[PDB]
Amino acid sequence: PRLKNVDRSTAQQLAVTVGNVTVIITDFKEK
Amino acid sequence: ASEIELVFRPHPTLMEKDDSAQTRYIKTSGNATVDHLSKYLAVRLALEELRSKGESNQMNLDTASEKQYTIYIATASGQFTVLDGSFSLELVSEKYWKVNKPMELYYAPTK
Repeated sequence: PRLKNVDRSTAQQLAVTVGNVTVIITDFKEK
Repeated sequence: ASEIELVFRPHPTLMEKDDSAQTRYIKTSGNATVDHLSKYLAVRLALEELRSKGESNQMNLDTASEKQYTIYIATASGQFTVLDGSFSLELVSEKYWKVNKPMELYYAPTK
């Protein structure tokens, strides 16, 4: 299931840490 | 370069006038928890505030955390269930979403 209304090239990353677990959350601008 | 995709929408009734109410479009690993998503909402807002007019800024990027947002998912009962911060997105997808589409979550500032 992929988003269809986003501009993929706008991808921006945030490393988010809670406790000792870090994930990368990538977000997009609507197209 | 990532896994579950989802759309974050402002809660339909809890939002107030001066609240940041952006719809956000994201992807991340299934092992991210609800607390990571909450913290993400706070950090992204904090970043946007850096260039904002600043009348009701609420975030300091340095201290933004999972405590600043409550996350909900809609149910077949029409209920908006609050998701526990410890839940992984894979768990939420399995147990609450059950649809072959990007997950739809709602948020509201705490509270």
